[PDB]
Amino acid sequence: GSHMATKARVMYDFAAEPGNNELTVNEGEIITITNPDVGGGWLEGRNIKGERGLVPTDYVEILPSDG
Amino acid sequence: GTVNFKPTRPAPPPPTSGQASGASRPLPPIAQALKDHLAAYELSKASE
Repeated sequence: GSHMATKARVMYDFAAEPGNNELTVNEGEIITITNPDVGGGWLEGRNIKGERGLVPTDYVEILPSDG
Repeated sequence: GTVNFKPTRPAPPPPTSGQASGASRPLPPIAQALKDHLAAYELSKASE
């Protein structure tokens, strides 16, 4: 299928900084990617709850079957 | 209507991973100014 979304598996439970628009996620959580490249080693995603924020690429692993 | 996010800090280091500078903050800068006027006057000696 064309235009199918990208998913990630969290490797370690992350905690967002106050005022940084960071996404607090849990280890082993599933989220979709909204921005895989934003600068400084970061990315953006969306969870089960539908919330967005910044996440480090060093903390989450990108899943296969992306299209 | 959404837009991309721009990080306030460089990406932090994950657990178990090899050493790098990462999101570490710098040490506190040098101290400057104090009770400079009348310093020696206040510190002045006395005996009984």
